[PDB]
Amino acid sequence: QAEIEAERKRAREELRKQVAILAVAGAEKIIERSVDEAANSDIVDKLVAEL
Amino acid sequence: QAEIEAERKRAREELRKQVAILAVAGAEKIIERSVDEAANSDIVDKLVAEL
Amino acid sequence: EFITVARPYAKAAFDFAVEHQSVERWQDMLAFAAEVTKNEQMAELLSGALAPETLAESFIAVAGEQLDENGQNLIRVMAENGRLNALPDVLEQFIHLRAVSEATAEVDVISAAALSEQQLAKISAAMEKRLSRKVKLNAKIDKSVMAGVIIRAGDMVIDG
Amino acid sequence: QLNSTEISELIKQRIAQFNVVSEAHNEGTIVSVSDGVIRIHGLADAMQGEMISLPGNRYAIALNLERDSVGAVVMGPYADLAEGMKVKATGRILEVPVGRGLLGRVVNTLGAPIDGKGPLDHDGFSAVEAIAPGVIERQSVDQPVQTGYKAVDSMIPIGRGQRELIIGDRQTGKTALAIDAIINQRDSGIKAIYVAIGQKASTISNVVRKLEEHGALANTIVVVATASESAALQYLAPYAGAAMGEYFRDRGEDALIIYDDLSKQAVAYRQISLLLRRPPGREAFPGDVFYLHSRLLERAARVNAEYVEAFTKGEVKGKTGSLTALPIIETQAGDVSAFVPTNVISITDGQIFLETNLFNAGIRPAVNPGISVSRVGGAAQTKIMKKLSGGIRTALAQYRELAAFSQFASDLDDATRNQLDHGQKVTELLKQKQYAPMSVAQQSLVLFAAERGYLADVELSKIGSFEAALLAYVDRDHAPLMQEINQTGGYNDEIEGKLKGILDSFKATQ
Amino acid sequence: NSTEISELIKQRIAQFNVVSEAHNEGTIVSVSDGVIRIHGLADAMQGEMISLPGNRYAIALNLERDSVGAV
Amino acid sequence: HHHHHGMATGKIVQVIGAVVDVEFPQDAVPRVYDALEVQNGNERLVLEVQQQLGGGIVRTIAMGSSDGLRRGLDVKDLEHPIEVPVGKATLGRIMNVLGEPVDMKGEIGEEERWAIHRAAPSYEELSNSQELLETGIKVIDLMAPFAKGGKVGLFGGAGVGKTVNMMELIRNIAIEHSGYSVFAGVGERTREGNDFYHEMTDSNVIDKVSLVYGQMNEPPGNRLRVALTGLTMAEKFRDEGRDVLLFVDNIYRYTLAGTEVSALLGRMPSAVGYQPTLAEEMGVLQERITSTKTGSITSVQAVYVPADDLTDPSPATTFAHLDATVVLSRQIASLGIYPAVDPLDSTSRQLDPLVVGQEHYDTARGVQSILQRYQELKDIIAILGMDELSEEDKLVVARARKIQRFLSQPFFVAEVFTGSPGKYVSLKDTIRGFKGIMEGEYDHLPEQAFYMVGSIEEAVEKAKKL
Amino acid sequence: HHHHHGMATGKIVQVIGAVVDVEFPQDAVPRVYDALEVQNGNERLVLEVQQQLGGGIVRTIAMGSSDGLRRGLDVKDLEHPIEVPVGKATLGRIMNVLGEPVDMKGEIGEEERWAIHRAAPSYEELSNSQELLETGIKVIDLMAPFAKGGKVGLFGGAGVGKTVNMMELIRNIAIEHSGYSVFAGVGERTREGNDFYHEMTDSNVIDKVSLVYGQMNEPPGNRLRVALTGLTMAEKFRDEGRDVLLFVDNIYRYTLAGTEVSALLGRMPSAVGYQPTLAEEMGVLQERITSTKTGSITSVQAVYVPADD
Ligand SMILES: Nc1ncnc2c1ncn2[C@@H]1O[C@H](COP(=O)(O)OP(=O)(O)OP(=O)(O)O)[C@@H](O)[C@H]1O
Repeated sequence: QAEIEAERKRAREELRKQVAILAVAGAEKIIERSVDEAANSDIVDKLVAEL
Repeated sequence: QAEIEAERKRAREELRKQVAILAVAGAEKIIERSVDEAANSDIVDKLVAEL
Repeated sequence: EFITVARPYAKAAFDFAVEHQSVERWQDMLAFAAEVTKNEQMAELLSGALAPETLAESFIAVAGEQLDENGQNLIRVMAENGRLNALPDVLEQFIHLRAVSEATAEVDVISAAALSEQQLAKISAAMEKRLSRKVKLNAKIDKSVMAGVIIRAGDMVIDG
Repeated sequence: QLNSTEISELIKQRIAQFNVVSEAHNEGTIVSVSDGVIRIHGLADAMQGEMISLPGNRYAIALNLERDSVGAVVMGPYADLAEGMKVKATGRILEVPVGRGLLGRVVNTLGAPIDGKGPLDHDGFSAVEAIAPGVIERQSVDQPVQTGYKAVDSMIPIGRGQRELIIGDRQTGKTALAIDAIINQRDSGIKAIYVAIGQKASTISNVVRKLEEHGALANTIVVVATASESAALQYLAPYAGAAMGEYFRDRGEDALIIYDDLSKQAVAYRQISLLLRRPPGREAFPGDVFYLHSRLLERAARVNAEYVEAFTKGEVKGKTGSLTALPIIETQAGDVSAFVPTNVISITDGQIFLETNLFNAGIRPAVNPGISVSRVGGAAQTKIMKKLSGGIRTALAQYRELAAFSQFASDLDDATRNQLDHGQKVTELLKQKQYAPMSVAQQSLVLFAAERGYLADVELSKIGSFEAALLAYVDRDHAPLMQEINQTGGYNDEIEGKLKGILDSFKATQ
Repeated sequence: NSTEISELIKQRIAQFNVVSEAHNEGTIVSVSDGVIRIHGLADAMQGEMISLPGNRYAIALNLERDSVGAV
Repeated sequence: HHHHHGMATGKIVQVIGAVVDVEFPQDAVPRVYDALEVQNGNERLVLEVQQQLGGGIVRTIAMGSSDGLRRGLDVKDLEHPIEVPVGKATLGRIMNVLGEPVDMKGEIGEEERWAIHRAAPSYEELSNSQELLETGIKVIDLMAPFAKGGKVGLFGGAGVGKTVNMMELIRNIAIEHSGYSVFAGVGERTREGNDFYHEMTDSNVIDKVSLVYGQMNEPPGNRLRVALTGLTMAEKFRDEGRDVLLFVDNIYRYTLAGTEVSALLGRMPSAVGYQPTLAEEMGVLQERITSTKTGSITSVQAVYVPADDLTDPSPATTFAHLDATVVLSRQIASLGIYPAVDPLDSTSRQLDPLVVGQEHYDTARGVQSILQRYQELKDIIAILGMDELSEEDKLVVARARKIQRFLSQPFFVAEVFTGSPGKYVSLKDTIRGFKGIMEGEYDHLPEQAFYMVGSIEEAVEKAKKL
Repeated sequence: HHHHHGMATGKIVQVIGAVVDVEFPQDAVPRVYDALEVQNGNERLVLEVQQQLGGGIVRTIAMGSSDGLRRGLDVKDLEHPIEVPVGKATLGRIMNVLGEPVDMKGEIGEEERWAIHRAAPSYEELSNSQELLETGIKVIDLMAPFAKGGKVGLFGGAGVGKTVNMMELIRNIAIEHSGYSVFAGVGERTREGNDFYHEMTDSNVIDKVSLVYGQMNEPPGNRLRVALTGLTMAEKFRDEGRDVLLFVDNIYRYTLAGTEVSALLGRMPSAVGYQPTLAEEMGVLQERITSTKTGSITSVQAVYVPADD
């Protein structure tokens, strides 16, 4: 019963953490969608002049 | 087992409440790390306004 | 639509028939004879013939008739043997297979088809693709540079 | 509060990354996609069987690398894929974890993700296939075999290096029945495997719960396999589920390999071969049954010092790498008369056939009489179960042949009435029940009552509980040194004196 | 030049006005140990014996155009 | 799949029967089994494209026969999925096979936009557990227990008591357990539709129960395509909080319709007519005969197997999946009885001592020992002479006869079926009335007082009135 | 297995399965036994061309495998067809399936290197009288008059075994008649070789018999190609002054490999699950063990029937 309670608490606490999908989706969508601001001709030289 | 079910439910509810209370710190740290390390423009002008 | 029958027409005409200065007759005869029946008249009207002299002589000698021995012999042998019913890869197979001695074409850098004059590995692609001149075009050249770090960091770090 | 370590790994991994590729490199372009058979028109001049990953976590291998297009292998979802995703350049092929460090946890089809952890690392991520051992260096070690049956422990045992083709009967039972080997054998100390072929929730929950709660859990590997697998996990269970077995048999330790039923293995690969216009013969299979059984059934052999002195790269050259071939199968009421059954059962060493007539009628005898036999027999075990406990054919053939023909020929004499009480009482009272653990006390209790004359005085069915419990508890509790006789061979002064005094005092004082 | 014939592909695709295949001889297209296709043989009789390479009376199966099966 | 129109149009080159040479535009098709709703002649036919060779030119097949159109049909697919009308409030009406009216009544009461979402429970649920609820009966509930939402596959011939299963199971699967129920109406006709509609609608087997439909007049795809609508429409009511009940048609429709439809079409045929892919779906049956995280899809199977068999190929898989056997004949009802159910021929599979106990395993020993000892002792003495009657033969014609034969009772809601309605029994009546009153408790106990009693507990207490 | 002279040929084309469709030379194809030693991967995997075709892509079949090859593997031309190493000096160690060894080193006694395809049946100089033999026993020679250099069949179950026939025949027939009695083996177990070979240390026959067994871990072409070692190695001792006497194992490897390989190649053959090459191999191989003027060629016909079919 103690091993089942520890395994259920560890599986529920490790599987119920939505920081991976929430932080990855919010950080990836906000960082990938909010990168157009303040990026006129300065971001094209550092990403296109390195070839 | 019936006495351990309340401890397992209390531990799962405590983990869900701790993850929900920590979602602001995880979203803020993920937004600051993604905005400060997005490999594009180091500028935190656009607010993500995440949970 | 020859596929396997396209290697003989492109490989057999670029070696034995290349000594008679036939580098320009194959492009005009193959492009004109193969592209002249791409509509809805010469294909359905010439592909449903009974003999090979009417389809080969009419389709190869009635629509301009800009051929010689290779056009009449190749059109008669291909039309009588069964190869003139499509012939869609004659220009690409004959041009790419016949022009393999000086073929210089690169790839794309997640933008547009530049087609550099690089015959070997890392020939003119470094100077032509790194010596601007042109650095970024309007075909999503500079905007596609963050797909590797964004897709690799977001996809590889999306599991947590 | 919940992230903590996730900010350092996510910030470091997400901030470091690497570079940007995909420039002047042909990664393979798929022409069409017929739900699995993807014609990859590109990257055909690579390795023969390179499982290149396409769009997602897959392993598309070259099924037929011709001069132009080549078919891809389906690894999961392939019905929703279209013709436009192309593929990716990947040179890795057969990257599974091989080693003795993860032998014990619940393994899966391609790794160990079926358990609760998932981070069970091995020694090295190498190939999953296995080859045969040495031709002249296959020295079989005659060791004792103690599964869980009280009647099969001294009849025909298989130690190390033997291949016994077990045939499990349907309807109680082939998946379980005599599953008391892990609970009765305690710690096995070998690198045994348990490859499945179509499991469910009741088999994984009952087997994982009863295996860990009734016996040793971390002692043998278990390759789980679901029923929704095509041919890369269901048909490759016997050929790909022998990695850990190659970590102890080639070094100097002991290893084993056990598979599930032969219906899903031989029937799972028949649909991909016949559905792709390839070769066919016996049950939609040409020569695939003879090539897969050679590197699986005839590969688990006990190596000596020459075969393990060079494969271990300088480790335990003085030890002999033993490997037990536990090739079992689930016969559907005696469904073994094809090319794979006769070639696989006849190409090995032993062949144990069990019927459902003696087990599906309410008796405790699961094995048939005279149909289940191995190859080494009882001489490869201990000394007490070789020359003093090895007469199942005499009591079974004499009791069954002399007692079965009593309908029209009645009036039994002294030669026929003596085999009914000894054969029926010994065969009906000495047989193990369902999920019954059997230790090393079968040779001392079976080599004394069925040899001297202690079981002749109590041939009744009602006296078996009082005589067996009183004599076993009184003799086993009044003398603890007799158990030491089960620690080795025997058949000497201690066996005759301890068996005669314990059997006469325990049988006469009850 | 639909079929890969090297000599006959370039010669037939570049000069189809001169065939000259009425000598009832020529050579063979392939040889799969018995199943050999005799090329040409337009004026040859169907089923008649012919001495090929060595000492064997190779007789054709049928007269299906110029692709006769010699054994 | 494909809902509903768009993606430019198409042009059919060759027109045939079912599997024709369909060809759409250049890169304008969807995923697998995309039912493109195109105007094929007059009605809007939906041709599901199973293949995906290239883009547009794929093998499409409809639910019926498309033979009749000219060479030039405009086949246009879509981009979203085909959301069938299913939900949790669909019980009580008569739904069709595609989501419409069956007997000119109400259609689907709930529209949850179910796009063929086959719900299957994995290992992260309540698997596995046993149900064994009320019915109410004694030998049928204790001697033949069922799992939590398992597929209780029965087996019986002609005249095995059709009114006892629908009448006795119509009240326990709609008031005792969960109120949401469903019924399968595939493969019906005049006697099946009139007897099932009149008998199910005249009692208590219609509300609330989602009655499905389906005729086998056209191809076997529409009449045999009950996996998406059946597994997504009847099992969708278990997510509300309670369980969900459903029915089945026959076991020969899957093998006959799947083998004949998969073998009579050309493609997908290499196992001598048998389909090696659809049979793989049977491997998911273990994910449907158990309790999920929100409910339990109690799919009660019918009495159908391999040509009416009890120990064949399809009959052995249905009996081993449940906790009991499957045997029903006319020998129990031929000697004057109400419920046609065999007690000695339908034993429980989980009647051991490890997954039971003293009180749980005590009911099997009394019914098996009282039935075998009463039948063998009563038949041996009755087939010979009355002088060979000791205690079991002379005492098994009163206690074992009424206790072992008192299971033939009426239904729980037989107000217009069997006349009188029986009471609801539990598990204490079978163990308390069969674990002590079957060998000799009340001495004088005839079979007249236990012939109409709904429970066995009244077989020994109400014996004073006979 | 051929003598390469030039090492040219060409590239390849398709490599799907065991069908070696490599485009070597144009109008310079080899013979049937002349294999092309292609450099596929690391080793020189040779493929025997069973049927030559025009263009270059011929229908060839290899023994083992290519060990991971690309679509354009370089091949090599040969001159001498079937050039393996054998001779009469093979009686000393265990042989393999390609003229090499399986026990110790030395390639089972390296001596001569002629053609691996020996002659089947012939007359003229061969002994046409067909004389009788004598094993020197009361229940073998007095009850059955065997011929000198014949293929006598065997039946029954157990009882005698390989130790009685090998131990009793390796000393009485070796001293009573001048000749070297070898053996073979196609379709055996992987562990028996680690036990039965020990019998060679109990009768002193390892120095007078060439054990050529292929076990069963290989495929059909890699394990069923043991016919060149027995016919090529047994002809050097029977045509010099001694009398060769081979010993087969079973017929499951030749029947299953011949019927499955000959019927699973996309061509029709015999009926009842048989192939059309049984009369040529059985009739041509059964009549090759005959008496000659320089020595009788004997072979133990240990074929296994398919449960009395
Ligand atoms: N010889 C026996 N005597 C009594 N009970 C037995 C015997 N063998 C097995 N059993 C019972 O059978 C049960 C295990 O059945 P199992 O799951 O192996 O059936 P199965 O092999 O899945 O059947 P099928 O092959 O028809 O699918 C055990 O609980 C055990 O009690």
